[PDB]
Amino acid sequence: EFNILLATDSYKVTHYKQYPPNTSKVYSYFECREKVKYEETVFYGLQYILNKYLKGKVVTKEKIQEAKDVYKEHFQDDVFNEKGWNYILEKYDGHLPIEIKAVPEGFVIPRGNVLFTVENTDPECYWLTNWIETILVQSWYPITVATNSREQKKILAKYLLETSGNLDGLEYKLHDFGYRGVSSQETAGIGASAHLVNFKGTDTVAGLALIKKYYGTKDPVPGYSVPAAEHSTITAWGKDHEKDAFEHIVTQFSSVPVSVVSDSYDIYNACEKIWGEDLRHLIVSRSTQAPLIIRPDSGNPLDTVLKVLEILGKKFPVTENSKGYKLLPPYLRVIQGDGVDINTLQEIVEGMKQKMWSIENIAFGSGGGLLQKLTRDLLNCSFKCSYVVTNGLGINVFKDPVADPNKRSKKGRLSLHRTPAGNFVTLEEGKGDLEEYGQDLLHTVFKNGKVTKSYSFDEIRKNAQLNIELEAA
Amino acid sequence: EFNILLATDSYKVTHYKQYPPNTSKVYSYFECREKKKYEETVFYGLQYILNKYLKGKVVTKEKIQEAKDVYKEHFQDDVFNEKGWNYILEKYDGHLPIEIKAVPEGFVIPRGNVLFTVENTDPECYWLTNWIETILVQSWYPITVATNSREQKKILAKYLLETSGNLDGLEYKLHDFGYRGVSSQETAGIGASAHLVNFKGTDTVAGLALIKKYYGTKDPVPGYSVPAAEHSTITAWGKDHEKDAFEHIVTQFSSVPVSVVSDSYDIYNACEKIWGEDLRHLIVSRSTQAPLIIRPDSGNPLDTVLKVLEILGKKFPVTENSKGYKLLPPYLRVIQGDGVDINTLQEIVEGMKQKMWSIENIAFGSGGGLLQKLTRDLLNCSFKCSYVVTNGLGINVFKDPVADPNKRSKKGRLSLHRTPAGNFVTLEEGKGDLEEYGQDLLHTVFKNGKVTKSYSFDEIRKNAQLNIELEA
Ligand SMILES: O=C(NCc1ccc(S(=O)(=O)c2cc(F)cc(F)c2)cc1)c1ccc2n(cc[n+]2[C@@H]2O[C@H](COP(=O)(O)O)[C@@H](O)[C@H]2O)c1
Ligand SMILES: O=C(NCc1ccc(S(=O)(=O)c2cc(F)cc(F)c2)cc1)c1ccc2n(cc[n+]2[C@@H]2O[C@H](COP(=O)(O)O)[C@@H](O)[C@H]2O)c1
Repeated sequence: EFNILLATDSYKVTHYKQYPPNTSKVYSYFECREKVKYEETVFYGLQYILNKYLKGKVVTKEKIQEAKDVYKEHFQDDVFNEKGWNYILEKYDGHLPIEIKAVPEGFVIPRGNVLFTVENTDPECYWLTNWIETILVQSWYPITVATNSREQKKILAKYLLETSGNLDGLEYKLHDFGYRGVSSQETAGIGASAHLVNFKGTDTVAGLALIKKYYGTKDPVPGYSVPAAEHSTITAWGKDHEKDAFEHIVTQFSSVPVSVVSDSYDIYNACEKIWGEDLRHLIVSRSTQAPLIIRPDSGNPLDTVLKVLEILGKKFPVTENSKGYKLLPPYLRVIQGDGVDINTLQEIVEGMKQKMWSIENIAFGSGGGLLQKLTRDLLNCSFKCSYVVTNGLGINVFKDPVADPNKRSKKGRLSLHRTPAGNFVTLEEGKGDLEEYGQDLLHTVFKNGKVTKSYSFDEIRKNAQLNIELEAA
Repeated sequence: EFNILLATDSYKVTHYKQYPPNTSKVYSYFECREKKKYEETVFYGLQYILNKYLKGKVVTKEKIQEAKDVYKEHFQDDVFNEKGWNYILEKYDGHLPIEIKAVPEGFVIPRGNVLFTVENTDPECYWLTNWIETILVQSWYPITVATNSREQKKILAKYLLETSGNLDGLEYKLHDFGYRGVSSQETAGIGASAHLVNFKGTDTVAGLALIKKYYGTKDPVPGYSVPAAEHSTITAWGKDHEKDAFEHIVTQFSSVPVSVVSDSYDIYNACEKIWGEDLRHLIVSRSTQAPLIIRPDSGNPLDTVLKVLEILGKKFPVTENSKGYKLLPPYLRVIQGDGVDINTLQEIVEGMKQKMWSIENIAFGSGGGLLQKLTRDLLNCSFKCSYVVTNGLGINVFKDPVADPNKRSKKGRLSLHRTPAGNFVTLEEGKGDLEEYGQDLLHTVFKNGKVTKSYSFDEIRKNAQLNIELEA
């Protein structure tokens, strides 16, 4: 079972002895520190953490003894604060005397603003604020996934709108393929859930259950998929029977959408001779609601897509849409599910545009690019102390490294407000109390072991919408 | 609870309908595919997955119904294979009719070799082999962490030996700082455990319980740490009182090693004036078993390390070792715990050598670089079907994309052998049965819901040792 006493960086076990004597308050905040890309971030994921790890009775006698025994060997010494944790158990029935204020999940906030704050509600538990820094900082991941996913939606929206004149099917244009390419099962659920803030297509099943448990949707599920082959279901038929494989598969799924990887041996042959000639009759007979979706999976992502499109364009009846862009017949589509990240996604859609192909024709699948190739330094997600009370006196604290002004932290009690022009501003040094910027936009989401405010997955999605989607009014 | 029926890529739910009819076996393998540097990989992590996710009764009535309900909505259709899963429940009491063979954990294997294979043991469960591809492929992570950590140990070993003449304290030269920088709690435990295959220093506590539960060590714990400050424990004293913070901290931990971040306001002032003059008397009196370990945390990693060393070298008595490199007094050391990955680690030690500073002086902490900034395509960890039996006839199968020969897969039944020169070779097309190449190095680790062979963390560490360590 999880033990919050064992869920922090080792050195933090020793920090209680390091604060100035008579410290009664430690106050800390989390921001996506400012540095041309990623100017605004989607705040998402804290609610998961609060519910799974921080709420209720997270301290027991058994957990204290367990931590005590581990740390004695781990430090080769008795530095573990047994007394502090026993106080929490006895005084608060194992509930954390902590208050956390945060912006609503789904909110899109410019870099450099306070996103959440943490402070102890009991003087005895001054040391507790930064004990849970490590676990709270992991919110960087759902935040970064949601933001990076949304940034890709922006690109897709722009090119779909330009090449087709609408945003139909936008929420199915970037599909989650990252299940095998992430570092764990838990990461898979968290990351997939973060992607679903922006899209509805996912193969990472783990995301569904997490959303249902911690967030909730009106609909039965937040994400969807359709049948598709893998290399094993093609190659198993033997190299000489790839056509037999294709025919069986499209026949088994004749009335629903089906995607078929076509690069096991020769993508260009499979498109031109097998799909385009041998099995063409089984494709042109398919309903608009059940297209064949051809998936290339190798080579240069842009070059392969362009060639595949030129091939299908010569074997199938291509139309020209109202914007002048070429469109495959509605029973035929393409998905590129290899080598896709935010950079290559941009290169492909731009390349398609230059060759007069509508983005209607294509969908994208992304795995490691979507869920694994992200770090905490992408958005500079950072947790710092800004305010302490020692000897009854409030002190505004901060770091300001001489060789890196970018690592400067904010001072004093923080608050988030609207500016007269409708933008966000973070106020420091308790200045929010002056009431010149209206009310603090942060909400208390956690206090004394209880989750005091939460958001449905439907509300989060609403909060995270694009302006171009909002401009459908 | 965890549901194996819900722990696969969505489209795999539909694969049981796509295999050739009359298919009784699907046989797949895992490799770190060679690319036209990481020429060898540490195999570690499978045993965790086997025990946590695959063993025992992993199928129940409720789990089948739950998946049926989820997939009906997820697909807007009834594609879920309720029959197949029910068969496993009734015939084998929810145990997976699967056999997995694997190279022993800790083993260091060149790229392009089979590391494990998976196959079904019951004809009806042909579809099951690749159902569990997704969960098994995630072993790429501890493999890649263990491998990348080991390569960094090679670099540290090389420079430590060259500048000091020995490898003393090597296993404490790269400390795990990655807990806050990883994507989740589970990843934290997995990654920290992989790093501990090569080193003994970690602040990612989660790794310790994972090792104890799934692997085991003779010693109480596999990893260690010492007291250290963070920015909050310094800054809380107020800007004008950094010295008070430093003094109080080194005094609290006078008898044990202590590390103190010194760049809150001005790293160069702190070393030359505060540590180097104001509090110098509290440093020079410390035991060799309890040094102060100064930590910079900003600026160019190499440039700051060099300047700090240059500062400390002129405020403290520096000796010159037998190899000619400069050495701080035993009560004073440095740890660089910011901006460290395998690339910058190389640049830092090389830079130190240029300036005649021994690697004895320095330790490294690595966080995101150690545990997060890694991907599956670093080693090209891949899982492919190589052999099936249809109509009673086994056929060798494989992919070979025209535009990327690097993605070509291996054919037929595989085995791993020692070459006459003592290296490694993977035999394809069942050629291992000819027995010209000694015994298959893969062992059955999993069969029919049971873990059949396990390894202690001690064995794994022994297996993954450096050659240069074996040379001593
Ligand atoms: O097809 C796959 N799923 C089914 C599927 C079919 C079509 C669409 S659609 O056209 O969006 C669409 C959606 C819709 F809701 C409704 C619709 F009508 C259509 C969505 C989904 C499928 C395919 C492949 C796949 N995978 C999961 C991992 N993989 C491979 O594994 C590797 C992982 O990637 P990385 O190496 O980068 O980490 C990579 O090679 C990658 O190809 C899944
Ligand atoms: O000191 C820290 N721990 C205690 C400690 C003290 C000394 C040594 S030693 O000299 O190896 C040594 C070892 C030994 F076994 C025995 C000995 F005698 C000596 C090891 C360990 C410490 C410090 C910092 C720290 N952290 C955990 C995250 N962090 C920060 O958080 C951030 C995470 O990094 P990324 O952004 O790259 O992801 C980064 O700013 C990073 O500095 C931990």
